[PDB]
Amino acid sequence: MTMMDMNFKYCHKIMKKHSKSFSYAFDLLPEDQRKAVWAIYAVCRKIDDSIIQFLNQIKEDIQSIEKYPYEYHHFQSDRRIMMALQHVAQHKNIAFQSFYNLIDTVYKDQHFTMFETDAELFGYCYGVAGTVGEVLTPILSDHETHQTYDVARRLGESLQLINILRDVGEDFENERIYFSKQRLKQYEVDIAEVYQNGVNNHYIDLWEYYAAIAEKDFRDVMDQIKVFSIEAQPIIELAARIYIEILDEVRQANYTLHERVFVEKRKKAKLFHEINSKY
Ligand SMILES: CC(=C=CC=C=C(C)CC/C=C(\C)CCC=C(C)C)CC/C=C(\C)CCC=C(C)C
Repeated sequence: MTMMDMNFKYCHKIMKKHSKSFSYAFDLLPEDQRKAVWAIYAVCRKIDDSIIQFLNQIKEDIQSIEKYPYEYHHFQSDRRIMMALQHVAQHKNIAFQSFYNLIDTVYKDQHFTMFETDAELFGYCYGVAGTVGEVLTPILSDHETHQTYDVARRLGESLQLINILRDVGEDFENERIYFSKQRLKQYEVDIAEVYQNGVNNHYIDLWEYYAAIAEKDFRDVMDQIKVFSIEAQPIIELAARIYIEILDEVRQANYTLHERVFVEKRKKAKLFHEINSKY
C-alpha cells in the first residue's frame, strides 16, 4: 500500500459511504478507471457538503492543480483528495470548468430561493450533476466527442432529478423544495400540506410528470450508451438502471414523504445479472 493508494482508499470510503449505488456499480471498473472515479466523486462530494471558508479552499486547490499539474502544492482543503485528483489530472483530462460550475452552483445555494420555472430546476440539475457527468466523461470513454459529453450530462441531470424525486420529504424538512413554483401552481400542490396530510391525486400527478421526464432521459441515454468505452458501458447501464429502479421503489412506498426509500443490495445484484447477461 503506497501513499497514493491510501488517498484513493479514503476517496473510495467517502463514495461508498455516501452512494451505495454508484460504488456498487463503479467498483466494477478496471483499477485505473475506478480510482479516477473515486477521486472525482470525492472532490464533488466534498464540495456538495462543504457548507463557507472550506469551499473557497477547495476552489483554490483545484485552480492550483489546473495551472501547475506537476508541482507540489500545500493543499488548503482536504489534502488526501487533492492528491488523488492531482494524480488523476496528470494522466487524464479534467474538465476543470465543470468543477467551477458545480462550485458556483453550490455558492448560490446558501441563498436558495424556489425556482420560478422547470427551466431553473433543470439548470440547477446541470450545475449539480450535469457537471459531474462531464468531469467523468474522459474517464469512461476512449475518445471524447461533443456527443460523449452530451450523453453523460443528460445522464447526470436525470439522476439528480431522480434524487429530488426520492428525497421530497427529507428536502422539505430541510426547508427546501425543488419542484418549481410554476409546476406546483399548475398542478395545485402545496408541499407543506402533503407533508402533513399524506399524498393525494395532485401530488402523484406532479411527481409522475417529472418521473416521466427522467425515464425518458434515461431511455435516451441507453440508446446512446455506445459513446462510452466498452468496459464502462454495462457499468453505466447498471448505475442508471439501479437508479431508475429507485422510481418504482418510491411508487411502492406510495410516494411517502417520511422516509428515504432504497434499492436493497439483492436487487442491485439482480440487475447486474440482467445487464451483465446480455454483454
Ligand atoms: C444515497 C444514494 C445517492 C445519493 C446521491 C446521489 C446523487 C447526488 C446523484 C447525482 C450526483 C452525481 C452524479 C455526483 C455526486 C456528487 C455530487 C452531486 C456533488 C443512493 C444509494 C443509497 C445510499 C448511499 C443510502 C441512502 C439510503 C437509502 C436509499 C434508504
